[PDB]
Amino acid sequence: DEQLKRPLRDYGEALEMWSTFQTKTQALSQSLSSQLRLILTPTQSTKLSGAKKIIPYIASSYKRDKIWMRRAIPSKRAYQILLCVDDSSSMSDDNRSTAGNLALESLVMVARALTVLEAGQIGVMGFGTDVFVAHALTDPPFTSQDAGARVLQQFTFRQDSTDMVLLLRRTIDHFREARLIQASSEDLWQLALILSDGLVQSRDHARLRPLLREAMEQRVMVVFIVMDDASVLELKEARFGPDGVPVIHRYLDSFPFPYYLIVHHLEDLPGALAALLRTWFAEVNSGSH
Repeated sequence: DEQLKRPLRDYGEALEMWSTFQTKTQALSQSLSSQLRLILTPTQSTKLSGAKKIIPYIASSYKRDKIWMRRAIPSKRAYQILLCVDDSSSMSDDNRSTAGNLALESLVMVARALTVLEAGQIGVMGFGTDVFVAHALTDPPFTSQDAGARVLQQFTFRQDSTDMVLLLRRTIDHFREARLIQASSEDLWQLALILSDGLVQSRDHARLRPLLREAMEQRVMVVFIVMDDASVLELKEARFGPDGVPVIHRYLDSFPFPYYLIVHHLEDLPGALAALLRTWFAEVNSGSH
């Protein structure tokens, strides 16, 4: 907490960032939210049992189908997503890497998609040497521009190291805290989405294993998104829409084990987050297991 007295970004600047990223990602946020709504909607087909054709008059009103929808998505299941963003200087790289910005832009895309969807809670954590909650799961969803500015303010990408072990334990802790709350008024699905740049040497994989093992016993699912790009001003201009990758086939196949999605091109970052989220929502939702 004492290390947290870093200076924040200028509010006007963070406000303009949020607004710019929202405009740049709105198409993808809207598409993704319509895909997640479809995934959560009961859509199982009818089934055959046992063993002139009658042609009944089958009619309904579109009005009535919107009413069925208002009751259709069950509130017994909630989704909790912690989006964890590397707050170290490796993300800034003296403006050379540009990864920090693309990561915040992806955060905006996800936050807007979950808000429009009106299902799930979003939380945001930053991590480097310390770990801070930039936006708690119990905070109001990102409908207001102030709430978006305030999250982006907290990310300046100047911590000097990345301590993945600490991030994992706090993430586990925060999810445990969240499970206790719902035990006293509720099926709860929890996902940590961890974005960072650089390399992973397997010296890194191994020391994460006990915590990841602990997370799995607590049904927490963990996905690492690893950015490693080897220009900057047209990223500024870039507009994001659907890129044609609905799911991560390999992650679907490994569910619910921890997964590393390696993203070599930063303009794929928002696409890759969208695809991971669709995959996860599809998996936690299927009656499987």
